[PDB]
Amino acid sequence: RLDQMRKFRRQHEQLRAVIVRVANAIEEVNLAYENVKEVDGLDVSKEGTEAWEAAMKRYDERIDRVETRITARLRDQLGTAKNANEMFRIFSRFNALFVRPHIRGAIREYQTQLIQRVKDDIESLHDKFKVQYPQSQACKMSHVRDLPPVSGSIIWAKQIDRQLT
Amino acid sequence: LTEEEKQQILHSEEFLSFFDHSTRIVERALSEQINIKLSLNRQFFDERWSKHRVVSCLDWSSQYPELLVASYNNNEDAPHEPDGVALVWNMKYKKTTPEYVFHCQSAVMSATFAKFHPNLVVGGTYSGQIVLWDNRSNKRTPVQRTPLSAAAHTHPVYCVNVVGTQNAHNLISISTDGKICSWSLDMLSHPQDSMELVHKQSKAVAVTSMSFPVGDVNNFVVGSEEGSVYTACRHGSKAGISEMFEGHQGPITGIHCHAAVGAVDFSHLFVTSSFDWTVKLWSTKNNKPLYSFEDNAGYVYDVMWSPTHPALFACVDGMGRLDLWNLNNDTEVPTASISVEGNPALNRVRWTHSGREIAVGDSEGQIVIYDVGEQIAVPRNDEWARFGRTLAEINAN
Amino acid sequence: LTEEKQQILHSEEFLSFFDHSTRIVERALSEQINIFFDYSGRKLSLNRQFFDERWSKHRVVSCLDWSSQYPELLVASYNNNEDAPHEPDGVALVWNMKYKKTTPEYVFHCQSAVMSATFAKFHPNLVVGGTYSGQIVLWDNRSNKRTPVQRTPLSAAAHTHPVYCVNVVGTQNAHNLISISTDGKICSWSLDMLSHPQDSMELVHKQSKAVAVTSMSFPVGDVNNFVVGSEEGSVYTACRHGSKAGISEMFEGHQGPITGIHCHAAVGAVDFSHLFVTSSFDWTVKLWSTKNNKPLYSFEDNAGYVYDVMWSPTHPALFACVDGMGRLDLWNLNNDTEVPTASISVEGNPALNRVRWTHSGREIAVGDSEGQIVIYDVGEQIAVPRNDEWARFGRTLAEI
Amino acid sequence: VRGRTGNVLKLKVNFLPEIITLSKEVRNLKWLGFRVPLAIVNKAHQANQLYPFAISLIESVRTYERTCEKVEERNTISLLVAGLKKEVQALIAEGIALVWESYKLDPYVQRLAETVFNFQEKVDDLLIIEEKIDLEVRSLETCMYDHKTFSEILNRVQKAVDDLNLHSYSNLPIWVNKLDMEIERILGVRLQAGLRAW
Amino acid sequence: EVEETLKRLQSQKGVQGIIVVNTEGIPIKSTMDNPTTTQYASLMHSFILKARSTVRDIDPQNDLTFLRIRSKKNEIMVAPDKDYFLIVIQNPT
Amino acid sequence: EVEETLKRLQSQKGVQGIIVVNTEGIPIKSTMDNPTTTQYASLMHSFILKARSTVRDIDPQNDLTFLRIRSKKNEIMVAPDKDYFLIVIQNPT
Amino acid sequence: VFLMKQQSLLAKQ
Repeated sequence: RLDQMRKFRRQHEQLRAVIVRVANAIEEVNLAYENVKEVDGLDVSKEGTEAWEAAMKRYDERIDRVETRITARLRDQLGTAKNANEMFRIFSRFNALFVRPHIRGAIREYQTQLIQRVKDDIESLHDKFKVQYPQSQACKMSHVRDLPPVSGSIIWAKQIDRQLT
Repeated sequence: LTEEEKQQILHSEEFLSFFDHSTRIVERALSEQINIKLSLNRQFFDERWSKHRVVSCLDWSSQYPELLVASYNNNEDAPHEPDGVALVWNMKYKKTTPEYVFHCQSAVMSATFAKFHPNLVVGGTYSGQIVLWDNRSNKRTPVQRTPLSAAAHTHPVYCVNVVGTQNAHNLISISTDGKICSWSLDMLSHPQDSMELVHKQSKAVAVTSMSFPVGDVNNFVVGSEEGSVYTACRHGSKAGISEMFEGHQGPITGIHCHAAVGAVDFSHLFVTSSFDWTVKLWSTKNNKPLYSFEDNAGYVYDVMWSPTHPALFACVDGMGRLDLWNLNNDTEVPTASISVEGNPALNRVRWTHSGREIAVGDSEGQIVIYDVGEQIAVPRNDEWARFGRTLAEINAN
Repeated sequence: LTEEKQQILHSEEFLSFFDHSTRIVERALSEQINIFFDYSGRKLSLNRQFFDERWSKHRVVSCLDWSSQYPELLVASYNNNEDAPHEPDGVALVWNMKYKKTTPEYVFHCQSAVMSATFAKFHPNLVVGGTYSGQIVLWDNRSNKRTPVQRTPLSAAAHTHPVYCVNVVGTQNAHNLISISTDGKICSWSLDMLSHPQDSMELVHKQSKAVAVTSMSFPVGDVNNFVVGSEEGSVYTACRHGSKAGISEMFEGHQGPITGIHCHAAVGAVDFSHLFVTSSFDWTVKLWSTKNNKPLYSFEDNAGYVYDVMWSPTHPALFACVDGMGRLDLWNLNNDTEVPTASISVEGNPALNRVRWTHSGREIAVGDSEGQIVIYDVGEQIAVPRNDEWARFGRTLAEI
Repeated sequence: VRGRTGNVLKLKVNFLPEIITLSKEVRNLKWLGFRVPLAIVNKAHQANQLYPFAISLIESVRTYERTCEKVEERNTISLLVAGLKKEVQALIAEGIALVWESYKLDPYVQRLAETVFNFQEKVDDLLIIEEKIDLEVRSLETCMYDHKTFSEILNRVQKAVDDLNLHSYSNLPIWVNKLDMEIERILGVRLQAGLRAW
Repeated sequence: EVEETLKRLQSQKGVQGIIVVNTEGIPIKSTMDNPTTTQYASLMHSFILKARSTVRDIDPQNDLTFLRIRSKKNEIMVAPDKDYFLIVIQNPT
Repeated sequence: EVEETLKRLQSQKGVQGIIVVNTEGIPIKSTMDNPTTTQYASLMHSFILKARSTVRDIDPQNDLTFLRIRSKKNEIMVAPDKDYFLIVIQNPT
Repeated sequence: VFLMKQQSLLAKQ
C-alpha cells in the first residue's frame, strides 16, 4: 500500500513538474488530487481495493483528461523542431511521461525521424574524423594555443568520442 | 478598337486570375439591387456541375466558416463529364451559383478542404486519389493528383482528415480496405505515413462516413460495411480494426460521434444511422446498441452531430426524410422529422461548421440545406449523461 | 457661388432628401450582405572590417582588446607566419574605428610571436605585450620605433614560457602589470621598472603540480580574486594578497581544454554579477559561480570548437562564443535559454580565434585563425533596462 | 477494344465491373454469410484475394487511359515520352504477356502501377507544356524589335535538349526536330513582323 | 433630421462620409473637413455627371441613378438624382 | 477558362455576358457584337479612367475592381481586376 | 501508343 503511495505522490509531483513548465490545468489536477486525498481514507489497507482502486477510478480518467492537453503537446513534440537535438530537449522536458506508455506511441512514430536525424549527426562526425587532425583547422588552432600534434590529435579524437557517446 | 490582338490576349493564360476575379466579383454583383422548425437557408444547385452528380460528402471549412465542399461523385449518367466534381458555395450572399467550381478526374468521394487555405481545395476520391484543386487559378482540373499504386491510395477514402490542428496535421486517408495513408495539408507527392489497417479477418472493411469521438483523437470509429462497428488509428500499432461494437443490423453507412462537449456531458457516443433503418446509438465503450431510433423507410446513409449542440443529431432514410433528433430533451421522438424533397435515399447530412444548420446532400446535384434555430446548445449535461446512461443500461438488460 | 447653403439644408424637404439618401444606402444594401470576400484579394549589424595584406599575410589573429582608455581604437595581437621567415614573428597591429579608414594605424613587432597583447592603463602612448618566448614587451607609438623599448628579460625571475594573459589591473594608483605565463607564475610589474617583477610568485594547487594557465581574468573591481582558465578543467580562483594568495579551489565541469574566461558587472546596480563564464575544447561553455563547483548549464555549441567568451557588462548577459567553422553564435540568457539569440556565421570558414565586445557600448571584434579582423555589432540588441529576468532565470535553473 | 483518336485501342483491367460482385461477396460473406455457391466463392475469392491489387490495376488503368488518350491526341507526346515509355511499356507489356498467373500477378501489378505513374507524370507534364505552347501560338502576334526573345527561345530549346539528355529518349531527335519546327514557325511569324520593322 | 441623420448613417458599416448634395456637392453640412467632404463631394458630383454624360454618350436618354464601388477600402455608393448626386465614402465593412 | 466562367456569370439576373474593356479603352473581351460594345466600352473606359482619376484623387487606395454604373434603366456593371474592366449591361432589378 | 499497343495485344492473346 505504501508502494502505491510512493508511486502516487511521485507521479503527482512529476505531473506538477511538467504542467507547471508547460491557470486551467492546475486547478483541474488539484481538484482530482483533493478528492483523491479524501477517497484514500487515510490509508485503509483493509479497503485498499476501495481507497486505491477508487482513487485510480477517478484519478486515472481525470489525469488522462490532462493527458489530452499533454497529447496536444505530444503533437507539439514534432511541431517544434527540425533536428533530434531540440526534439531531444523537449523529450527530456517530459520526464514524467516516461512512466506512461501512451507518449510512446508518438515516440514510436518519431522513432524513425529521431534515429535518422541522429544518424545524420553521427555520419557528420564520420566526415569530421575522416578529415583528420593534421588537415582540420584544429591543427592550426591547437598549435596556436601551444598544443603538440600528438596532444591536439588525441584531444580532438576524444572530444569526438565524447560527442559520439 | 479592333479585337484581333485583344482576343489573342484572351487566348493567352494571362487572364487566369482575371477570370477568377471576374467570377468572384460578378458573383459579388449577383444579387441585383435598386436604390429607390427548419429555416431552410439555401438549396445549392449549380446548373451544369450539379445535375446527375450524386453528392459524395459535405466537408466543412475551418477557415472562412459557412463553406462546404459540395463533393459530387460522378454518377453513371455522366461518364464523359469529368469524373468527380467538388464545389464551394458562399452560404451568406444567397447566390444560386457556386463561388468556385472544382471538378476532378477520379470519382470524388469525401472531398475535403485544404485547411487554412481558402485558395486551395484538396480531398479524396473513389480511387483514394486525394487531388489538389488550386483556387488561385481557374484550372478546375486537379493540378496535382495522388498516385494510384498498390500500397498507395487504391480504395475509396471516406475519411481524409488531419489529426487535431495544423500542429501534427496527419491527413490520414481511411479507405474501404484500410489503406490508411497520412498526409499534410499541402504536400501531394507521396503520403506521409503510407500504411494499411488490419481487421480480425478479411481486411476489406468498407468504411462509410465515419467520425471521431469527442476529443477528436486519432481514434476513428469505423463505418464498416457489416455493422459490428470498430475503432482504430494509424499512429503506431493502434491501426487495428478490432474493437467490435456488435448488435447492429446492417452496413454502417451513417456514423457520427459526439462533437466537442459544450452544453451537454462528455459521453463518448456515436449514433449509427445505417441500413438497420432503426438508427442505433452506441458509446465508444458500449459494444451494445445504446439506443435504437425510429425504423426509417429505406436505406439510411448519413448522420452528423451539430458542433453547437454536441449531443443531438440528424438521421435519414431511403425515402428522403430528415429525422433530426433531440437527445437530452426527448428519447423516443425527434425534433422535426422533416421529409426532404421527393423520396430518394438521402446521401449526406453534415452540420455546418458554424453549427445549427443541416446540409442534406440530396439525390443528384441539388443540396437542400435546412437552417435551424431550434437545435441550439441547451445546457443539459446531467440530462444527456443520464440519457446515455439509462440507454447504456437498457441496451442490455 | 455654389448652392450660405442654409436655404434647403434645414428644410423638411432636405429631410426627405436625407430619408431618400438613407433609403438608397439601405436599399442598395437591401441584401444586407457585407463584402463577403470569397477570396477577392482587394540581427547582427556587420560594420566595416579591418585587414591589411601588408601585415596579415597568412597569419593567425591572436588575442584582442579594445581601447581601455580611448574609445573604439582596438589592439590586435597576431601570430607568426612561418611562410615568411624574414618578417618578424609577432607583429601587433591596431586600428581606429572612430576614424573610419582602413590602414592599420600602428605597426609594432617584437622578435618572437606575440601570444597576447592589449593597451596600457592610463598610458595613452603605450602598448603592453606578451610573447611566445616569455619576454614581455612594451611598445610606444610616439617614438616611432617599430620594436618595443622595454623588453622583460628572459631570467628565471621573469617568464620563460608564453604569456597568454598579461594585464594591467586597477586605476591610476591601484594598477600594476600582471603577467601570467603558461609556466605557472604570476609577476606584478610596474610600467616603469621591468627588469625585475614587482611582486611575483608561482601558481600551484594543493599538490605541487603546475597550473598551465590560459587566459585568466580579474573580476570586477580588482578584488585580486582573478579566475584562471587552466589548461583543461580545474579552473581556479586565485588571490594575490595574503599568505592564501594563489589558487583557492578547483571546480571541474568540462573536460576539453580551456580557451578563455571572462567576468562582468552590474545589471544597473541590481545584481552582484560575480558570474564568470568559460570556454573549452569540448564545444561547451559553462557558467560558473564563486561558490559552486559543477554549476549552471554548460551551454554547448555543436559543430564548432569553442575558442573564446566575453560578455559586455552593458546588458548583463550577452555572451558571444566562437567556433572552428566561422560562426559567431552569441546570445542572452534572459531571452533565450539554450539557443543563439541574434547570431551570425562568418564569410568562408575562419576558425574564429578571439572576440571582444566594444567596451562601454556595443560592437564585436572578431579574430580568426587567418589574419583578418571582422567587425559586427548587435545594433538591435540594446541594453534592456531593469533586466533582472536573467537573474531570476539563472536562479531558477540553479535550483535543479 | 476501343476506337478513338490515333486509331488505337485501350487497356482496361476487367475487374472494373467485377468489383461490384467482389463487394457483393464482401457484404454477403462478412455481414451474414449468405447462400453464395462454391463456384462463385472460389472464383470471386481468388479475385477477392487480389482485390486491393485489382482495384490498384483498375486505377492504374484509369491513369493509363487518362494519359494514353493524351498520347493519341498528339503523336508528339508519344515520341516525347518514347524512351522512358519504352521501359515503362516494356514492363507493362511483360505484365500484359503473363496471363492467368497468380505468382507473377502482384509484382507486375506494382510494375504496372509504378511505370504507369511515371508515364502519367511524363505525358501529363509534356501535354500541359504543349497546350501552353499551342496557346502561345494562338497568342504571339504582339511583339516587335526583339533579339533577347530569339536567344531566349534558343536557350529554351537548348534546355529542352538538356532535359532530353537527362531523360534519355529513343525518339529524341524527332522531338528535337519538332522543337526546331516550333522555332522556325514562331520565329518565322515573329521575324516576318521584324522584317516589316526592318 | 440633419445631425441625427448624419450620425445615423456614419454609424453604419464604416461610412467615412455621407452628405445628400444640395447642389454641386458643397453644403454647409460637413461630415469631415473641407477637402474630403466639400472638394471631394464636388469632384464626385461633377465627375459622376461626367459618368452621366458617358452613359449619355452610350444612350442620351439614360441619365444615372446610382453608382456602387464596394472594394478593398470603401463602399462608394453614389446616387445621382434630380437635386443631389449623393456622396458616399465608406469602408469595406 | 471562358466557357464555364462566362456561363456561370451570365446565369445571374440579366447578365449580358462578360465583355472586358482593356486599360486603353479597347474591348479586350466581347461576348456581344464588336461595334456596339466597342464604342460603348471605349467611351466607358475613357470616363472610367476619368472616374479612376476622380476616385483615386478622393480615395487614394480604391482599386476599381467593382463599379455598378446604374443608369435610369440599366447598370453597366464593371466587376474586374484593377487593370482591365468588364462592360456588362444588367438592369437594376 | 500504336506499335506498343499492337505488341502488347500480341503478348496478351
